[PDB]
Amino acid sequence: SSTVIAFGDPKAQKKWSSELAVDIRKKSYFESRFIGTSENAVIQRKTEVESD
Amino acid sequence: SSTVIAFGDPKAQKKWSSELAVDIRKKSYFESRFIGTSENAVIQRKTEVESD
Amino acid sequence: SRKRTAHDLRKTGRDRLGDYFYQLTDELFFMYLSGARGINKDFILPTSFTGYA
Amino acid sequence: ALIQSDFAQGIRMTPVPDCAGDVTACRFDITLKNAPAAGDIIELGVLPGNAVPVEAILDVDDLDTGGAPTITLDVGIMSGPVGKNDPARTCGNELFAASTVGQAGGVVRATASSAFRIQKAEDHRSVGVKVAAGPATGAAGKTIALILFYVQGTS
Amino acid sequence: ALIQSDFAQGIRMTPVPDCAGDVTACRFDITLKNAPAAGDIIELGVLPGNAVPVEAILDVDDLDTGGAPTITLDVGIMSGPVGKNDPARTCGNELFAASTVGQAGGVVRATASSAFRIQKAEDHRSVGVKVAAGPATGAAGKTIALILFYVQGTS
Amino acid sequence: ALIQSDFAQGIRMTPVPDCAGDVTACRFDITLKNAPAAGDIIELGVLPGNAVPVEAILDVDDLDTGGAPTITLDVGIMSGPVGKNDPARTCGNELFAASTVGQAGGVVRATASSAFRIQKAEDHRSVGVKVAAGPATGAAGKTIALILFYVQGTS
Amino acid sequence: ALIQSDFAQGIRMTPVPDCAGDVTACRFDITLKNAPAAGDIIELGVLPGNAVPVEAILDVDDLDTGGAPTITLDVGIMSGPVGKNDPARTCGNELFAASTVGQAGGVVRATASSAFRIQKAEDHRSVGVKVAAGPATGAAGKTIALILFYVQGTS
Repeated sequence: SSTVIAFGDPKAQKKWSSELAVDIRKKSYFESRFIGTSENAVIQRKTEVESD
Repeated sequence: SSTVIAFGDPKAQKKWSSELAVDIRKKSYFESRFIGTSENAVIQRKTEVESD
Repeated sequence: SRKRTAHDLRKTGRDRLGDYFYQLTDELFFMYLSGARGINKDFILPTSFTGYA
Repeated sequence: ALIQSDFAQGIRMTPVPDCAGDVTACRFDITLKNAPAAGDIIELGVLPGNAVPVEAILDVDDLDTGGAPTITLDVGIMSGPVGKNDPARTCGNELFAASTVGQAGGVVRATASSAFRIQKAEDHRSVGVKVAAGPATGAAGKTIALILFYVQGTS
Repeated sequence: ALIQSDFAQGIRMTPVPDCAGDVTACRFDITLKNAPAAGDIIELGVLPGNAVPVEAILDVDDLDTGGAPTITLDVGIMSGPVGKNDPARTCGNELFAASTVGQAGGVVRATASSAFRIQKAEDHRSVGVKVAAGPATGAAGKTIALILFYVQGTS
Repeated sequence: ALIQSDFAQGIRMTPVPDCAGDVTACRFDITLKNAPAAGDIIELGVLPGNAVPVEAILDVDDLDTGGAPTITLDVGIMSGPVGKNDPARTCGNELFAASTVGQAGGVVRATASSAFRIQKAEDHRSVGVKVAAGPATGAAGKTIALILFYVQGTS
Repeated sequence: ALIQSDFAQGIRMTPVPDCAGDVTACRFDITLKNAPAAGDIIELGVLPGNAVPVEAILDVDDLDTGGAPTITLDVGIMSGPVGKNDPARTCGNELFAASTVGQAGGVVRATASSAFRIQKAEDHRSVGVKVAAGPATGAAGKTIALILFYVQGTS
């Protein structure tokens, strides 16, 4: 015959890759543009309880 | 819960070893001590047909 | 088949052939002096062997 | 049909005990927005990896309304991955053999001899109810919820 | 006879809660060899020093295969230290008195009011089972197991 | 109940072509020393590597020496590895199916469409003989032999 | 019209021996899209340059079924080039004069004396199955498989 290491034989070495595939984060809409401390902002932030 | 990388999970890395254990060959009794030319060797070899 | 295994099969093949012929020659001597192949199961040659040449 | 329910998925979380022997309980509940059939697999909750049930309490509302009810609920470990939705997964009868709880609303605790002898496993097995008898005439949006106590670090 | 389990010899381990109130449970089990007999005391396990039972669950196999079975297990706290091998050590009937479990497989829980009223003591008291009545006829490898829930910082 | 040949064990080898499309043959033979009985599986030879049968030439002698002969050989591709001596290895009916040669003795070539449509496999597959019907009076010292025209490098 | 298999069009290569008088085989097969009809010329495979057939094995899968089948195959060597789509190429009855296979599923072997008397020609030639008589009912998807043995160095 002739040697065949074949598929799935415990001799068949497998190499694991170190690089990670990441399901990247959904891009946020309400970024620093909209949120503001002034009156002219879609999302106002109230600093009346941040230190009190 | 807690991240468990179970026994059968595909990420369970193995490491194959470079050193390959080998069966020791059977020692041969009839070494050069017995196989010799001349009359006084247990298993003598006829040298007539070696070159001719 | 030489890529799925780290071990190089050529050198192991040569070593196995060397050991194979060592065993074959000594067991040849032991059967010829004794006069029968018998029942030994580790001999290279199969049973019902009645001389090679 | 395999009915996934919150806890089996990654939505709601089941807590690991921490320490050894610390009895830990979470309430695995389902709002069955459908009528149980003759053969179903209801993946209630996740028995966390490497933990054994110590006490199991089955809390269930009335599932059958017709006369001479015959619903039987079998609570047991169903082997496979944590929450893979396939009909191949099949449970057994370990925490409960054949429960009378289906006839009318009530609570029956674990009383099988083999309930407390569940062995460990390094991965998150899941607990599944199989309705092993005919629902008969009844059923609606109801709740089945077992409260099993599992301890880690057992021997 | 004083057939002691692995927990009594210290071969296995008994858990201790870190904080006061954490219900802790360990499965005190022995695969007893020979046969149960009248008057033998099985030292299943040891509750730690500062600890009182909170719920006791006793599950056994069929410890007698005969006609009109009459085995009656009694479990309680023992007197001497955990490891000392002395036949002059007696149990009580605190957790279970005439439990009458063992004729069938069964699972029994604490029923007597004295089960939950146990008083604490600083040293490792040992929980032992005494077969009160006769073993009827025949039992070889059947196992006896008792599960205790105990808290450490009671008042 | 495998009766392994010298080819299956690894004593006598099997040729392999060094060029695609090159019929190579080696007559696989045994000398079974017992009368074949129903259910016996005989491992004549190994079908090496990426090869497929092209012509099968059975060469069984007279296996039944009684009255109305009943033996019906059939051959196929056994499942497991070539050398393992597990009795529980199945035999197919590809090259021959209920072949009637051996009742009288002689040569029968492939006459089933399955004999030529074998699929390749990267491993080594061993051709096995299964005696579907028990001989009326089995013959002891006769020999069966199959010849494969297996060719490598097909499509 | 000419229905070409993969071997004639050149998609699937054909084997040639690298030695004198070395028997070479290849599974010349085609999957029949739609149903066969009278006068259909199926160009199965290409016979290599200097080779001559030495044994041809024809296997088909029940082409026409139906009842009182009347189909009859007729294979031979076509005069045309290797793979030209000329509908004026003809098939002679060199190998199988009237196969009468395909009436029922089975395998037939070359029997006419003209099979082994084919003369060599320095150019490639295409072996072509011609359906001499129309088939009753017929079937679609049934495959025509020709196994051809040729030696490349005959005198």
